[PDB]
Amino acid sequence: QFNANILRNGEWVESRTGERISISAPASGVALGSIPALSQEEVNDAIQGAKDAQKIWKIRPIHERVDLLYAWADLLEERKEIIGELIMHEVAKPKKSAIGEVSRTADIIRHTADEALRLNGETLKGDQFKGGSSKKIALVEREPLGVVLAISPFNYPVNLAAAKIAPALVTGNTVVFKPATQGSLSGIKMVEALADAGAPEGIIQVVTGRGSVIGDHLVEHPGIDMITFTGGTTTGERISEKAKMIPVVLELGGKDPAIVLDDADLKLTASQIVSGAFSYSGQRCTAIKRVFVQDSVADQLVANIKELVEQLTVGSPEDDADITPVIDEKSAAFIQGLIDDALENGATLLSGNKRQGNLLSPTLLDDVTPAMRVAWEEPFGPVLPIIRVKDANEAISLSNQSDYGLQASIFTKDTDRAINIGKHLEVGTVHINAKTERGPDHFPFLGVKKSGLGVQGIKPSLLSMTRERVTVLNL
Amino acid sequence: QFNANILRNGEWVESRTGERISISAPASGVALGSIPALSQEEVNDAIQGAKDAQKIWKIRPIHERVDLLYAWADLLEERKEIIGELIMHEVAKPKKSAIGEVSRTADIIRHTADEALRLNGETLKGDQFKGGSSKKIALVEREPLGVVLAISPFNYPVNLAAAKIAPALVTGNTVVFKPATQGSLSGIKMVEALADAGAPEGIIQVVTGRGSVIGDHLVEHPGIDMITFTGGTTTGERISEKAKMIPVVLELGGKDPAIVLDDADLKLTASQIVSGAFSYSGQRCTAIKRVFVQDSVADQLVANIKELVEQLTVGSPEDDADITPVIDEKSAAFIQGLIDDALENGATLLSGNKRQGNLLSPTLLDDVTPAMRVAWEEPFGPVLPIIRVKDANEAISLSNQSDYGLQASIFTKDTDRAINIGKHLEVGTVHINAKTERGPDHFPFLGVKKSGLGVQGIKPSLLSMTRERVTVLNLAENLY
Amino acid sequence: EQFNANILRNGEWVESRTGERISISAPASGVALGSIPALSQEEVNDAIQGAKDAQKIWKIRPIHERVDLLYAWADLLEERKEIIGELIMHEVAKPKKSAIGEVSRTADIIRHTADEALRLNGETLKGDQFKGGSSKKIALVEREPLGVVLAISPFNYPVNLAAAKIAPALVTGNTVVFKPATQGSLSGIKMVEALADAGAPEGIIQVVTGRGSVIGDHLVEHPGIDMITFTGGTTTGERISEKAKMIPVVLELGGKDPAIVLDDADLKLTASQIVSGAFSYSGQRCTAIKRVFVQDSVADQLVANIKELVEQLTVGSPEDDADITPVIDEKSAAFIQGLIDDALENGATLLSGNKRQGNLLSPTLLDDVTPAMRVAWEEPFGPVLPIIRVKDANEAISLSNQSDYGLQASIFTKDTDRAINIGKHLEVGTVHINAKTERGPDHFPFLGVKKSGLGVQGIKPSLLSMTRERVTVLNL
Amino acid sequence: QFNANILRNGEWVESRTGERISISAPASGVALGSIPALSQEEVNDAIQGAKDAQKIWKIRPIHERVDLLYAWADLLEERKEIIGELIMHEVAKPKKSAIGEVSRTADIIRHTADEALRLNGETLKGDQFKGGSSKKIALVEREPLGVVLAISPFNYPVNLAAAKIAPALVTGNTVVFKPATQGSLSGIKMVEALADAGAPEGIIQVVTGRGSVIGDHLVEHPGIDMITFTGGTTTGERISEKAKMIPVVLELGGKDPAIVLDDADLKLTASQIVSGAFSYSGQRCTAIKRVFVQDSVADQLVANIKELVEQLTVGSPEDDADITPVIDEKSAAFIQGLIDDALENGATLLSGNKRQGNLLSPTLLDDVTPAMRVAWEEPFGPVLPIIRVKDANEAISLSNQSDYGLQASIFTKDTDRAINIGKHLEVGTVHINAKTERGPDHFPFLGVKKSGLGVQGIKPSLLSMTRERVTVLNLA
Repeated sequence: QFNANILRNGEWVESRTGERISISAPASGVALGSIPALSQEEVNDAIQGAKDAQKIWKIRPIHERVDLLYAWADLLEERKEIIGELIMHEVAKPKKSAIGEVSRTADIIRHTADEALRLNGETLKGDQFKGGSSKKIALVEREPLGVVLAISPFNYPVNLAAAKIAPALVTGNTVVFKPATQGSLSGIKMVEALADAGAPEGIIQVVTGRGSVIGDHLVEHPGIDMITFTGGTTTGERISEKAKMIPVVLELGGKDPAIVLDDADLKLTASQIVSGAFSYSGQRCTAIKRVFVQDSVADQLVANIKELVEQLTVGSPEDDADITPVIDEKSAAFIQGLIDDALENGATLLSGNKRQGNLLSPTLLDDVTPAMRVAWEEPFGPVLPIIRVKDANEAISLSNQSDYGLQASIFTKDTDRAINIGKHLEVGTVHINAKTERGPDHFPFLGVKKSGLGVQGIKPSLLSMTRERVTVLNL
Repeated sequence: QFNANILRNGEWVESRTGERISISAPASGVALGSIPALSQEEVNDAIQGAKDAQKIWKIRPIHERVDLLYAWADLLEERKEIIGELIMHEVAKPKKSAIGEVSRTADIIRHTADEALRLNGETLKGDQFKGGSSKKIALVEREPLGVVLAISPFNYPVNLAAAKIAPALVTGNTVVFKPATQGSLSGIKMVEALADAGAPEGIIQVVTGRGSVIGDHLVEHPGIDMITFTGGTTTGERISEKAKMIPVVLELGGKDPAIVLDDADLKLTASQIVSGAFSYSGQRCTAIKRVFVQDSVADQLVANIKELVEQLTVGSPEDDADITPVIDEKSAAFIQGLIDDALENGATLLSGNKRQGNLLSPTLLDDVTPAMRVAWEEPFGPVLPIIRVKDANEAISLSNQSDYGLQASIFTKDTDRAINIGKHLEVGTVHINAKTERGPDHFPFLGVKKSGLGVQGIKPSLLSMTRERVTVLNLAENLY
Repeated sequence: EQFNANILRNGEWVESRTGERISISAPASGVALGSIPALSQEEVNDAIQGAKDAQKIWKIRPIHERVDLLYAWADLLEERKEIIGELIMHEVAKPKKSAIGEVSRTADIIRHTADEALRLNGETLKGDQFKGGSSKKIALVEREPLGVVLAISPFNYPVNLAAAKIAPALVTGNTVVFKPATQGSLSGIKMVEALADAGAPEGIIQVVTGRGSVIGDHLVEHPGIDMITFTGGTTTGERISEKAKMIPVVLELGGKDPAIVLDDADLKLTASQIVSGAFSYSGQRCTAIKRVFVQDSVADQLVANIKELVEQLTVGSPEDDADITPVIDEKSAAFIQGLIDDALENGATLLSGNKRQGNLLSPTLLDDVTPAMRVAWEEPFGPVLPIIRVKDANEAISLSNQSDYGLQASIFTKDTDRAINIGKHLEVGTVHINAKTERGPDHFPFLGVKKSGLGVQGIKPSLLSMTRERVTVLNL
Repeated sequence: QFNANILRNGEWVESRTGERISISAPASGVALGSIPALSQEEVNDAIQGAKDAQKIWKIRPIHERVDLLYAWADLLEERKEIIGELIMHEVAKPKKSAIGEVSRTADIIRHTADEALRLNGETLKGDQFKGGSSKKIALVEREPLGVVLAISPFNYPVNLAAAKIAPALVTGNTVVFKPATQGSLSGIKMVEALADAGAPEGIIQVVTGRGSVIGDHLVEHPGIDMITFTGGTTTGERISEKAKMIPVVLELGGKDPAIVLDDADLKLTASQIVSGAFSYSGQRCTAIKRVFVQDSVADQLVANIKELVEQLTVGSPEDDADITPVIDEKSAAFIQGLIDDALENGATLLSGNKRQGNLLSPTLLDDVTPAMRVAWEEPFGPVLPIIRVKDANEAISLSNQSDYGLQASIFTKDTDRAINIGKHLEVGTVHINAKTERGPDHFPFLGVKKSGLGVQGIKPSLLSMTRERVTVLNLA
């Protein structure tokens, strides 16, 4: 198997404490390896090292740092098959979108380097403001914050790790990197390649273990200058609460509404709804989790959707199944408990209320109501609920009633109204006539309300991991 | 003389609690007037009244929003006499400087407005990124965050209040506004204008009360979408820790250093320091608070500075004096304790240690050590410590040893070295051959470490009051 | 009362040295409105030099001072919108409220121009951003005025298209030699009377007058000129580009904007917009709907709608705000007729108009117009609107792009995604979806391709055309 | 040996005229190869072929365009050993620096493509200007100009070709390309890789022939939508005079001044000046070509300069000598004329005025005056004058009196002072304590006055080969 070490100041080490955590494959239950469970003291060592490595790192010329991201991305790509195999086993992701995770990461890395390389400064004259003297000029550059705490979830163990690391590193920051436990092995092998690519000692520090044990020690630590975090809303809110006096970026849970209207292409609506709701078996923060369909077209759409839900494969990740088993029992019983509240309240089961351990069949539900839990709570599994609506006004109200606000879809041939409906939605991104999604990666990515704080995507990521530095000359 | 009311939902009202708070002048102690003290009922009412008004405000044409700002600024200019003078009685700020405060704010508002109109969107095609879609276009725009809590200090009652309010309203947030209790009667009048200019009902809510009593409910209230604060560093800490899941902008204290080399113009350098440290009796966040002078010129710099300080006038704001009374007797006492510790630890008194009540003679202190408290602690009073240093490297070290990092000044004829030093300083803004200042307001403004959180200025305040709003379309590919 | 105008040079209000003048009349009345000096080749020379000498002292002025000049020039304009207003009404035969409306628009343009220059910012770049580059090098990129700007405006908007070129020139630190149209010099001068009184320094703004045919080529070829901005006919614009040398030339010329009308279009709006767009200021506008392409399917009820609205347009005098007022002159009217008379003879359907009493042409609608007819291509600059019936959008695009012009276009259809896609195939500056064509709002970039123009306009793009990159490289 | 065919519509052809032009290696006067002298009609086919192809090419998704540039650069890199050799023999460019030219070309192309990938549009809203409707929205993208005419010189037969071609194509223009006759073989090979990269038919056309013969027709052809030119000032002015209604960008000659002041670090200065002046034996548009030195430190600078100068290697391009034979005999004689004029007027010869055919020694000249031709005329050869200057004002004034305004250098310890001296200088780019140069290639590059028109550099090229396309949507 894979009994892994962690990177601190350029060497691969274990816990001094000698203790590990076991990592199995969620689909088969089979042993993949282990990771060190690090103490708070080993977390102090990581943080202090990175701090000291940053002072040398910020000084490196900008092209030196981008050359590193480049060398790292090249390495990730030729390891796509292998890092790919690992991811799919570790977190049960279908083989192809798991190999495709590594490629995409490499792409995010280079594009991130490229965009760093053209952050320019700006000059301002004093007198561009009334009063302001004719003879002073402000030179405004961009400065790294210090040490970045980057915490990533299970569902994109490489992509969500690198998308935080890379904009932090290329802008002169150093990183302390905490992968989700399920996902650590893939995080580590990603960092393996960053160091074979010649990364300097201490610039990237990996901390592993008991996210419930070391979690706060990381988030509250004085050596941490900024935090990037992608995960659940609960853990998201605790970080926000327990970090202080530092920039903090959060991308959290979603309950992305799909508003389907009178005059939608129902074939395309159906294809896009399914594809968005059932990708990686519902286990995505950005995904359709809610459909609000006008009554007149409801039956048509619901049959259109049911037909595609029946098409979907369900089985092994090594097979490229559409539906694969969810992450653990915690999750699988939570999903099942959501279908439960729905059924015993009037919901019509249109398809697959089946459960084979962690393998949960693609569940489609009709006649869902405000009264039901599945209407509001992020399941993180392969269950989709359909709500029947009188008009767009009802669809917007129920959209905005969610505490979530990541992305929304509008399906309508009437493009003008679709844009004006979107303005009324309280989310980061609206998608007209298409499924919600984080990519392509150069597009800003954000949620609001309880879905997040801060803005990601290539260039917003770089912008948030730096601050303005001003030198005012007096000619 | 001024028993102010507060604006809730378009109406100038009192508290249902019946209770007021008297505000007397620090220059003497004569009573200027009073301010409502609101309960957790009237605050939640304001937040509700602000949250609901923003649904209509946010859908207004942006051009209508800016006009309210133009109309509000003009009204303030008309009233620079009556309102500028309220400031000088309230926070005891020199008359000319006070009227000048009201002047700068209108400019700030109009320039804020002007920038709002140039807030363009951006478009992105999907295949601008590897494997992305040629037939997708993101319409990226800005969107208001919602209800902004604007908290401001006694420092700049009007200036620093409207500096938060104007960018917030123009981008289509509504505002719940908490002035400093002292400085409230000043901010209130400032608002009277915004309401006179025609402000829609509820877009600007004015809350008033003891701050130590009602401030934590405000900070943690789930109806607030964004906090912007300028005040004491202690209270900043509170806010950052008690808020969560919202943007938070804090502007906090400073121990701004001046570094003076051998190859420096000792007249200009001296003049900049006395201008920047002793302005409004040093009761500014951005102010030269400690000088690191090379000892080869220490004798010469200290002399230059001793002279100009002696030329500063001591008295009442009505009389436009250079040195005015500090805010209250608490502050007065804390400053004296900073002098006494320095002097007990072997510092040199160069100019007036004297004080008359809350009026405190400007104090020059030489041969100050890292051992003395005044070398580190922000006095917020008319005291200036000179610390003799051997070179630039030792001056950086100590400068950087502070928990503060707002602004700095490096004085030298050699400009290449000053840029090279500046890069090594953990501050937001470096001033070559000039004092530190927040102005001009279109310059980015930020402190690092314990000095602040986030960025400001005209443009950067606007961005901080907003978020990306992306719309992604399909494009047709073939008709032909 | 007769306004006997003088022109301003080097801070002084002067006459011609020869004393000779050009009389200027009301086109809608016949009455003399005043006159203008007529200047020698050598008075042109005294203006230009006196502007080169001024510019060296004006570029040094801090930006806020230049901005405060624009702001005070705008204020007086607004304050004078009634007198300047009424004058334009007379001098170019334009409705009263759109005369005043021109002045207000102008004072808004100036003010938005002033605040936009106030926001031009420098850039810094490090050497190693490009591969191989040095990390020690830092470029400070700024913007330097070009020097002396020749601003030439037409009779269309004698104030607005004059200032659209002056205000962005002056505020960035250029000086201006301003050549207005003869018909319109009076108003153009009352505009500069206003810049005079705001406190403009000597030599900053030089007015030159005289017939373009006389003094024009001298002005255009003059080595003292650093940049030209021109608004007028396609003929003159072409000539200017041919004669100008070694300098940025920005031109906005004629247009034959199509309105493309697909079958699924809302037809009461489409007609409403086309009528407002074709017949405003009686068609004498570079940006105007000058030809309609409509699918056969809906061709009949559209043309019926258009015809209804044409018959409600008031015709006559500028003082009573007639929708249609008399064209610019008889030569102007005779060109229009020859275009109508060609269409009539070549087989076209007259639906309305062809009435006239001298200068005052009634609104004219032409159905069944073909590519065989001149009026399908040639800019009439008059109150006539041809309609060309078409099988589908592919033929409309084709026929749109066959024209020499490419200023603006309008696409009327309920299918927005398609209208965008169709627009991308139109060789024009700006495509308007479900709306008429127009130059503004003024912050929108405004330009023609092909024979419609060269270089970009609109508030900001104007600002950039009248400056150039200045670059200081430091070795840290 | 290299009998080049040219590229039309994806086929490799000789001329229909049947005529050819012999190209000889300037180091040895031996035959290298030949090129076709096209007719006016072959130039017309070329223009038409690219006009057609543009309509399909402008349509391609941005990423596809970008992708071709990349494949082209990887092939040029792969090919740097053979193209560099060909540049070396065609233009007598020191071996390594010719290869380096190809490496510089690949870097410029890749970066260009990357910059093109980052061109984003902007949305403007109606009421962003006073009066504007709240309910409409302008989408503003960049649209290609059409067919670009790219004219390149001899001394960067690839880098200065590609710097034009690369951003033309990527933003969706097509290119008609006139390389210098001397250097036409390098270009053809540069283009061979582009075709090998899979450039669709007609997006890149190569026209070879006498600029004296085919140049005028080409520059005046209405199929041409833009011209970009690097060469002499005399051709540049001719081009600008003759072209019309299209954008034109010129990079012309220069006489780059080095100002050396009292506090100058004279070691660094000497170094910077000899490196900047004598690269490619002075056969560069940007290069220090005159020195204004304060007479207080003059004798010392010239000594330092002399040591380095007498230390430059003189010989064949194959041997990587610093000083290589100049381009042709015409050149060698125009240079001889300038030395003679200076000596025959008093100047001090401090280092060689010695020849072997076109192989000239680096000549240094002291005691140069504003009366010698070499004070002013661009030598385009290994000759450097030094002028004794009282103070900075003399330095400034003497700099500006020149017709050229490309770049300048300021040497002094006082960096504030070097900035304000920079301000008062009428040039494109001022370099503090460093030589003049075009690079790094993302930096804005421009001449003013007789030195240029418009702007180059990576991103500014992209902007100069496109224009705004507006689409106004209506959400009400």
